[PDB]
Amino acid sequence: LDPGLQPGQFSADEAGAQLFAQSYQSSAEQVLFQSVAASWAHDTNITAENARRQEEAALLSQEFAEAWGQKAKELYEPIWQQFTDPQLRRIIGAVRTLGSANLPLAKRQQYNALLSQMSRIYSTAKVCLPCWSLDPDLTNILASSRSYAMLLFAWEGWHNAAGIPLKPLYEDFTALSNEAYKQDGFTDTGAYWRSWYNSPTFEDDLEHLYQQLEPLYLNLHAFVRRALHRRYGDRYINLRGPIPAHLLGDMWAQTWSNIYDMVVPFPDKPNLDVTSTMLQQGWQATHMFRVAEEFFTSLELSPMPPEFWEGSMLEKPADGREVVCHASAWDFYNRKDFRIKQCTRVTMEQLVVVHHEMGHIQYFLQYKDLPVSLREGANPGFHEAIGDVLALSVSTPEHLHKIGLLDRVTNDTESDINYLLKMALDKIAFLPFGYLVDQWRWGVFSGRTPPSRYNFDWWYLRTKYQGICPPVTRNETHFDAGAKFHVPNVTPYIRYFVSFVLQFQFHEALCKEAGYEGPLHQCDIYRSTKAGAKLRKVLRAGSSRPWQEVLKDMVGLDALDAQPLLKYFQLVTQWLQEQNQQNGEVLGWPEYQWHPPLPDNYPEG
Ligand SMILES: *[C@@H]1O[C@H](CO[C@@H]2O[C@@H](C)[C@@H](O)[C@@H](O)[C@@H]2O)[C@@H](O[C@@H]2O[C@H](CO)[C@@H](O[C@@H]3O[C@H](CO)[C@@H](O)[C@H](O)[C@@H]3O)[C@H](O)[C@H]2NC(C)=O)[C@H](O)[C@H]1NC(C)=O
Ligand SMILES: C[C@H](CP(=O)(O)[C@H](Cc1ccccc1)NC(=O)[C@H](N)Cc1nnn[nH]1)C(=O)N[C@@H](C)C(N)=O
Ligand SMILES: *[C@@H]1O[C@H](CO[C@@H]2O[C@@H](C)[C@@H](O)[C@@H](O)[C@@H]2O)[C@@H](O)[C@H](O)[C@H]1NC(C)=O
Ligand SMILES: *[C@@H]1O[C@H](CO)[C@@H](O)[C@H](O)[C@H]1NC(C)=O
Ligand SMILES: [Cl-]
Ligand SMILES: [Zn+2]
Repeated sequence: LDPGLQPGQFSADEAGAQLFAQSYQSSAEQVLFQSVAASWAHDTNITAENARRQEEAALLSQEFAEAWGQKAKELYEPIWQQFTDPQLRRIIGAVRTLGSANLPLAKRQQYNALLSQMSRIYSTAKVCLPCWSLDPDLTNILASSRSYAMLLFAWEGWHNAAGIPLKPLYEDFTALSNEAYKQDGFTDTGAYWRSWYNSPTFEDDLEHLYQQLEPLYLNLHAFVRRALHRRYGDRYINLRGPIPAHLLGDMWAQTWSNIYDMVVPFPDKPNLDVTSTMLQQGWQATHMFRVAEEFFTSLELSPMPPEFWEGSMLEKPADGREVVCHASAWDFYNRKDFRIKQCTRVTMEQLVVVHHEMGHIQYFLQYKDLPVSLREGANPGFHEAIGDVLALSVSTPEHLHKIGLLDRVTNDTESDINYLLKMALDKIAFLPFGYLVDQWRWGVFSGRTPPSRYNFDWWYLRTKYQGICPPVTRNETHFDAGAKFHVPNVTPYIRYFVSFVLQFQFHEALCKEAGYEGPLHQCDIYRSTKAGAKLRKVLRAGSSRPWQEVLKDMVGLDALDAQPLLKYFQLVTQWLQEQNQQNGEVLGWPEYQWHPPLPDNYPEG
């Protein structure tokens, strides 16, 4: 460690801790900057050399964390929890947790190489015709093909290509990760990940939310299954069984927006799939990001700085460059450089993703003057919810009209059902998936799911919660959890489930603050500077305060609450229930063992 980055000496008490923290933050930004930079260089240009540079940057970060980590424990270990300054306790508790820096050097090098290689496998995997990338090739197949056999080829090829080679590495990663966090006092890495919500009842609280939400999912599921049965027939769809996992428009069946075509209840009302209008009008990536930005500035939030426009990667490079295409928002921790890296495609769903990523950026801009340790969400679900809340307003038929994407205007019950059904295909269909991913990982980290049961337990949870089944046989050679980005990229998922509940709590409060007085699902906060100020207060707090109290200041309640989501969807919740009854549907999938047959031609599309 460079001498300037090393910790000096400090008194063993709170006034020393504060000087410690200032000295730390001074050196942290440089260490953060070089590792973010090196990750950026790699993820926008996947090369062995850039992987090497990133691993060295990560080793440097580990050196930094050990030095300051061990000094913090030398002076402050048995007194930091009684400090008067609550932000200083948060800062100190963070520095004192070493994580992977608890590993000896050799194992640090093993760990960093495992992360690099798992990331490279996921982001460079291809499906070859007897070759397609995940983004855009396989994604567009999953979204637009209605050929059972073709969808099957893409789904199987992707899961086999990404997952199978990842499994031995994921096993070794899990062991080293657990060894590292066990030395910070956590029983396993999952306990560490859950501690970020600072709630002793986290898992029970989540289960209680899901119980309130599940009936909405079960009714959407049965309604969509019926539509699928009309198109693919009784041989490929079982009306009392799980839905084959490749038929819902998305590689993970986690959002069903792309089959809106087949389920739209009132096709004579305005056509809410405005993707074609975007293409007819010549929308490109940069337009999408400029339209998102202007929503933020309409609220008197900040525009994207010039460094964002000059540095960001907003389209997949066409110059023969391997990149990580999975969207991300980047804080370089120098208070100046903030970027998005998205392989943006011209679709309405991608326009919502653009807002989601820009919501991350806006957070970074508002708290860039906090101590680096407090530059994060009040919890990770907050950070994930910011852009989604704004996109809730953007998605309304009235707002789409304002921005030229929906010429025809209506305000009637059929049009509302259409719109709420389309929104539910994104927000309701996602809830079981957002909930199950880290149930799987928590069981792996705890050891209840050994490698011998990685896929058995994944599909147990996929069937239990999502009511889907794999369309070809799977065994423990397959590692289908590894075919989802966040798993090999070692980044948690429960934040998205929390965000999907939170974002409707946020939406209700912002709409009220803007003075909006109609149905919650027709609120558009565009140009509400009062709504903007209320959101800005949340953004500026970073993690300086407990998320339960930031929440109460914003929405008037100190807990996650499903009621705003339920209120938003109430009309289509009622309607789907009626429709399923009148069709004599079975809610659920009591033929839990059922899987579809293979196409007679298979393999062939
Ligand atoms: C789409 O239409 C709905 C429904 O409009 C209502 O029903 C129609 C059949 C007509 O009879 C309308 O004249 C009637 O208002 C609109 O929702 C409604 O919005 C108004 C405000 O614009 C609400 O009235 C307010 O009620 C609050 C109490 O909550 C009072 O404090 C206010 O002073 C004001 O009178 C009305 O409650 C609301 N209805 C429902 C069921 O929420 C909606 O605005 C419209 N959408 C668009 C985009 O134009
Ligand atoms: C599109 C979105 C990408 P994201 O912005 O959430 C992305 C996922 C990710 C995580 C680690 C490394 C690389 C990427 N997260 C980020 O870019 C940010 N670092 C989020 C952040 N949160 N606090 N500071 N930053 C996403 O993954 N959504 C879920 C629902 C999904 N598509 O499965
Ligand atoms: C696991 O599966 C491997 C892949 O074979 C393909 O998938 C299996 C599940 C069957 O559907 C088979 O018809 C496919 O060819 C097999 O090579 C392997 O032997 C299977 N068993 C084990 C223990 O790995
Ligand atoms: C990609 O990385 C290589 C080093 O691995 C570098 O020489 C090259 O300039 C990079 N390409 C771009 C477009 O940055
Ligand atoms: Cl999380
Ligand atoms: Zn995000």
